[PDB]
Amino acid sequence: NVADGFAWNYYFGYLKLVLPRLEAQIAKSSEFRYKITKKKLYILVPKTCYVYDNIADADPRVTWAGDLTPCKINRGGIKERIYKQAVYRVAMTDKHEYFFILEYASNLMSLYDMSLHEDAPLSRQERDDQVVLFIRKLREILEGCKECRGKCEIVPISGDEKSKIADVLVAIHNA
Amino acid sequence: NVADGFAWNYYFGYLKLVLPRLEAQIAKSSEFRYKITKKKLYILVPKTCYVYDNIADADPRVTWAGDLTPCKINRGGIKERIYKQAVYRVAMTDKHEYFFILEYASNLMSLYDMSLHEDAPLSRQERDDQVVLFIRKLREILEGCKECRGKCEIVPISGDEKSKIADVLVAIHNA
Ligand SMILES: Nc1nc2c(ncn2[C@@H]2O[C@@H]3COP(=O)(O)O[C@H]4[C@@H](O)[C@H](n5cnc6c(N)ncnc65)O[C@@H]4COP(=O)(O)O[C@H]3[C@H]2O)c(=O)[nH]1
Repeated sequence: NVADGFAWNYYFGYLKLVLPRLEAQIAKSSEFRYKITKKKLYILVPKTCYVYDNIADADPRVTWAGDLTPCKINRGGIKERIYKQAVYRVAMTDKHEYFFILEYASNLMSLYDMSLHEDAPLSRQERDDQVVLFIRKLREILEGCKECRGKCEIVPISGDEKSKIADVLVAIHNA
Repeated sequence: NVADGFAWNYYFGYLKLVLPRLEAQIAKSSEFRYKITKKKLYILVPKTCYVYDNIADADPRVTWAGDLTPCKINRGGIKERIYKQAVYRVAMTDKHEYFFILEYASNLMSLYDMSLHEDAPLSRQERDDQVVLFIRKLREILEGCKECRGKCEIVPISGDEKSKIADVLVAIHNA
């Protein structure tokens, strides 16, 4: 399944690079080192494959707050390729605010684009199926990785949970 | 074929973002705005799927010279994700000196790591087959894209051609 390649590539090409470094990148963040309590990356996976470039456009309670210190890695001929995470602020009631290291699995944007291309390499139904398999395979990879296990949460978001991202994140935080 | 996903993803997730911006990013570069004469990106594809992080380790004539002006693009929740190309100096026996925007198709590193993993979802022999299909599919995709067609070159490199990277680049430049 094409989902298998996307899951393995998100692991080897991103999570395996950034997750073993995650606590150190947080410790270097003067703004966020003490505002992020659980040192974990939250990865949104939309079942619809609808990735939002600004997560506040999906749920306005989830607003971009800042960058973590970027990783700089020599990779594929690029000296000091920049790997950058985002911190989002979540406020559900007026009583508590939360700061999450948060992003979409952005390679899924290519699955969306594939299903729209003129030659139709992927139907919309096939795309939905592959997102399900992507979640399953990525979780299986992470569960077997000693360097990455426990440092990230895969968060599937259904189409009718678009405006509920804040609720889901705060619930998981309070597990 | 898993190679189809890698080809579509390298196109939609990278080339379609950076190639329309490449001319402006070359023009903004203080070091290379005049040294890069043809405004295009050369993509190395190793048939072995073995990517060198320093291309000079394969062909000593091809040395890292600097960064191009990086693109900043909001992407999947990341504000101003950084997309950076690399410029390589190529020095031949004629004493002629060239500067190329050059990189590996870096998602192929994941395909290599897949073939080596304890739970390898593909064999080393299937990896070879998949790199061939990646080249073919990426060519077909780029074939049909007006904004990207003239702005990049796919450069397959076999194991016994590692030390001939400079020859191929300079030959294509003089096509
Ligand atoms: N939040 C975040 N995610 C990243 C970053 N870099 C990669 N990722 C994610 O891992 C996927 C695979 O990365 P790859 O490096 O192994 O292949 C990359 C790589 O081959 C190329 N590419 C993307 N950004 C690049 C860049 N800045 N430089 C060189 N190549 C780049 O496009 C491919 C797919 O990009 P993508 O955004 O769709 O998917 C990424 C992306 O979801 C990053 O810096 N920040």
